[PDB]
Amino acid sequence: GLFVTLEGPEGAGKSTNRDYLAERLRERGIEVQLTREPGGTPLAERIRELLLAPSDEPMAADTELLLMFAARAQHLAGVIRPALARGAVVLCDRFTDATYAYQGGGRGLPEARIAALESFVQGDLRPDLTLVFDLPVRLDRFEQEDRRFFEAVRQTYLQRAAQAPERYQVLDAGLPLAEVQAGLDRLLPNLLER
Ligand SMILES: Cn1c(=O)[nH]c2ncc(-c3cccc(C(N)=O)c3)cc21
Repeated sequence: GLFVTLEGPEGAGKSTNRDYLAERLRERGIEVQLTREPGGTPLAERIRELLLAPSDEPMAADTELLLMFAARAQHLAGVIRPALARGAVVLCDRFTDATYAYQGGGRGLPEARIAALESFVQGDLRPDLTLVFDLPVRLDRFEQEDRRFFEAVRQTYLQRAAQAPERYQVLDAGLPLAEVQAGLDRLLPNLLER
C-alpha cells in the first residue's frame, strides 16, 4: 500500500483535493482509504472531540501533544496499518507533520520530545508522500488561534518539507483550484509508480 498524508490549514482546499486524488486512483482500480487525524476510529474521534472543544479550563500544551499521539496510536493500529497491509492507498488528512507544526511550532514544545513520541508510537513507519498545502496566513480550539500561531504552523511545514525533500511535495494552495489539481495530475505518475 502507500501512505499519503495531506497537511495544511483549513480553507486551503485540502478536502476537495483529497477527493480528487482518491477518484484518480480509484478509476485506475487502486483501493483507497480516506481518513483524518486526530480521529479515524470511534475512540480516536472521541479524543478529537476533547482536542477541539473549547473550554473555560485551558489545556496544557503537554496534554494537547499527548492526546494527539494517543489518537495516532489508536488510528495506526485500527486503520492505517490494516489498510496498508491490504495494499490500499491511505489518504490521511493530517499526521505527525501537523504535530511538529501545531504543537512544536505553534505551542513551542521541543522537536526532540515530538521525535521521541513519533518513534515510540510509529516505529519506523513514516508517510511515503506528504502533500503540503501552502497558503499565506462556534470556533474550535485551533480556529481560535491567532495569526502568529498560524504563521508558525505554516513555516514549520515548509521547514520540514525542505529537510526531507524526497518525501514531500509543496503545493501553492493560494492558486486557483484547477491549478492545484493540475499539480496533483502531474504528481500522479510517480505515485502510481511508488
Ligand atoms: C493531527 N494533528 C496533530 O498531530 N496535531 C494537530 N494539531 C491540530 C490539528 C487540527 C485539527 C483540526 C483543525 C485544525 C485547524 N483548524 O487548524 C487543526 C491536527 C493535528
